[PDB]
Amino acid sequence: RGISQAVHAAHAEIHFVVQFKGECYYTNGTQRIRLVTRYIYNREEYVRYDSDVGEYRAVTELGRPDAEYWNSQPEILDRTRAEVDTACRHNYEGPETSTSLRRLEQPNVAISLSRTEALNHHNTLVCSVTDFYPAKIKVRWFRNGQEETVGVSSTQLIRNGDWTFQVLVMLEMTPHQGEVYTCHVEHPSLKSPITVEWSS
Amino acid sequence: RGISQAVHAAHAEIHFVVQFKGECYYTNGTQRIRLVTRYIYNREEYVRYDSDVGEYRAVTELGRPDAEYWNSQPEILDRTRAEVDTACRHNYEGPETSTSLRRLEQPNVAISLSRTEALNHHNTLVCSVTDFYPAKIKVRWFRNGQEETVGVSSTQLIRNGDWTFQVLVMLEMTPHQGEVYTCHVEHPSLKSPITVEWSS
Amino acid sequence: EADHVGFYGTTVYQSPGDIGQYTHEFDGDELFYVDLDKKKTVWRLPEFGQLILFEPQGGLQNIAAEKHNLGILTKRSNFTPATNEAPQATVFPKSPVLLGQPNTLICFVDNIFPPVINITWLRNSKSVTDGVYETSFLVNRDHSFHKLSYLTFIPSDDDIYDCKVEHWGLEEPVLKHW
Amino acid sequence: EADHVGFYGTTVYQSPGDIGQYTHEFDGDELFYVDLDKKKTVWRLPEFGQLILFEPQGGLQNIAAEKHNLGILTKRSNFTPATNEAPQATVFPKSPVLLGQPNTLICFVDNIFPPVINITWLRNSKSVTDGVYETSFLVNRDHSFHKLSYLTFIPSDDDIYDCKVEHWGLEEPVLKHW
Ligand SMILES: *[C@@H]1O[C@H](CO)[C@@H](O)[C@H](O)[C@H]1NC(C)=O
Ligand SMILES: *[C@@H]1O[C@H](CO)[C@@H](O)[C@H](O)[C@H]1NC(C)=O
Repeated sequence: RGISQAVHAAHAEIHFVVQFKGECYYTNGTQRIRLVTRYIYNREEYVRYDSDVGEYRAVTELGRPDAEYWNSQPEILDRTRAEVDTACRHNYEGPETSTSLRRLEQPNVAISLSRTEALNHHNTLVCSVTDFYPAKIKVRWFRNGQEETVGVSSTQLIRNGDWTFQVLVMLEMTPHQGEVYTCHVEHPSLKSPITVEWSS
Repeated sequence: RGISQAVHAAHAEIHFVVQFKGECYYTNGTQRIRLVTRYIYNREEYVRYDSDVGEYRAVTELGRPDAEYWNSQPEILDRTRAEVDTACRHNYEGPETSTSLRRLEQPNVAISLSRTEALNHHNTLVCSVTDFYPAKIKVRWFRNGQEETVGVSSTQLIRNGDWTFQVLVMLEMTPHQGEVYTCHVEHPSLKSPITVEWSS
Repeated sequence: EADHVGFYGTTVYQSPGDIGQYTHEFDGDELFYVDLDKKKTVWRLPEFGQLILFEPQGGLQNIAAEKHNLGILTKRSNFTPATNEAPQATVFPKSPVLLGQPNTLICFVDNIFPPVINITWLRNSKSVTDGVYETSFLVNRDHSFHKLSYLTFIPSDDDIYDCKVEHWGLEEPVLKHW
Repeated sequence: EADHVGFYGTTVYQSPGDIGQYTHEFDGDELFYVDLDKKKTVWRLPEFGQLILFEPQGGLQNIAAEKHNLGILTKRSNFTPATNEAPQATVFPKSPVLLGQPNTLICFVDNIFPPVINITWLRNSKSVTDGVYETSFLVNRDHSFHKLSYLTFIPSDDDIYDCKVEHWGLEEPVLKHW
């Protein structure tokens, strides 16, 4: 469980770019594992191997030869087939479980006021939940205990690139009183929901 | 409890517009009642009577005379003072309670797909909760049971003008599977939460 | 409960034309208006006019009080008139638009000063009237007004619509298409 | 659990220049890349490189397999070359911008084909480098790539920034200001 396996790129029979993509799709953990390898010439995928299909298939004319060849080379076709177990099943249950899957990053809740306005009609409160991993997170805006859903707007997920995401949730308010605005956040890395408060 | 009272507009001492505004602000029902009357000439408020202040006060020069006069006319100043009870306390506890406050309009949940796209990057589901009164409503987007908060965006409240509101909540999704998208709605007029379903 | 604000006694009056209005609202919704030229209370929600009563005289008094006050203020101001504002409209369905499904289209005109407006609907570019309804001049904090109109329709056909907004602090009527 | 997709074996190779790359990612995040000219595995998360091992040879084999395949495909295609695409960048803080508070600024360049880019930061309009970091060419479904850069800064001063994006399916470098 400490060795990360790759997906072997086959050899064809004897500004230019090529790409080889080893891709493994895990449905409900390792319950359903799917292997897809793609050979690209510039931006055109020409041949592909899919677990679901079991063999190499040409995606375009440029791939017709590699498919007919590799499928006939027992060593190749049979090495690729088992690659779903050798590399995926292995990499998932092994490496990934002791690393990516165990990573938990507690987000950082902060309510700020739109850089300079709460003007031109209806004040906008912004909650900034940043630096969390993994992506499953639940962020809700509350008003004095009551959950606020109207006037609320959330951005899509922002992938920072360093194994951390962030998300901003806006709330346009027409306020009043000793009101409290609680930004409820719920992340798997947290024991109990972190919350930030703000008042009129 | 079946007679609606008005706020009496005073008489000054002997394209042009004037407006007289009788306004009553109820904090937690009739716990704290506040009376504000305003006399407007075109778009300029010139005089005002406020419960909190207890007497007429000129807002602009045009109001200096009416304030000094009305405040000195015992009949006027004392009729206005009690107007918070005669008209507001009365109108709230009486008319309004058997009419506006008892009105309950069950909303109409409907998920549609953006008129023609789910294109140009990330499909957008729209939930349309319309024709409800009163305005307090809780509308949440769900994914297979899990409450979806990210990628969600709600409009502000839309006042139809016929004593009914509406609200649309968007969700930009990058979908997969036997996923269910449940639009949870919670309105005071409802016994138990109405819900609409949609699946991939 | 929650915040509630009643608007009880609201009166408007304009000089050339002796045009006036009187209304009552609750939480921004029009309870009723009093037909002045015919001296009767018109409830927006009829069911409401059957459980609560408002004698028109009340409204009528305030209108008189304002007629009175206008003449006095106009003088006091050394006759300064109203400066004109340009309204902004918005057209939108009251319900989910379904092909062949009857709906009501709404036009939201705001920033209306003075309470003088001709908001007009047309697929054509010439009117069509049935289901055409209007609210009274609803009051705005800034002492401007806003009015809403409706149109009762079923969506496939001639499908171009327009809300024409004529107001002189304004020029093209405001053709707001939908 | 949830959907998870591993990217294991990803190899890129370009002809004039014998420029290639090899990486591994999980759920869109770069696990590591293998330094080819010096034959060593560079983990983006060091802590990760201390609990799991990936022999470079593996990566090295695929690079060779692709060098091989390129020469064969290029011929097969009767030498059709890569058509150029114009990248779009986006600059944004990794954290809440606080006056005087150290932060890292991120530039998100997408639609990168080929994996050839010079993305460059400057307040000036001449470079400044410390905290300047870059990710490998991250793979896109459409077989285009995307790269991110960072800048480590504290916000009051000289405060104008710019991410300069030089790529020949492109012209002004792309000065994306923040
Ligand atoms: C796969 O999903 C099923 C149903 O959700 C669950 O019972 C099972 O434990 C899951 N397997 C893993 C490894 O999580
Ligand atoms: C006023 O508010 C208090 C506290 O919320 C509550 O106890 C009381 O019953 C309220 N009054 C009414 C009429 O709702």
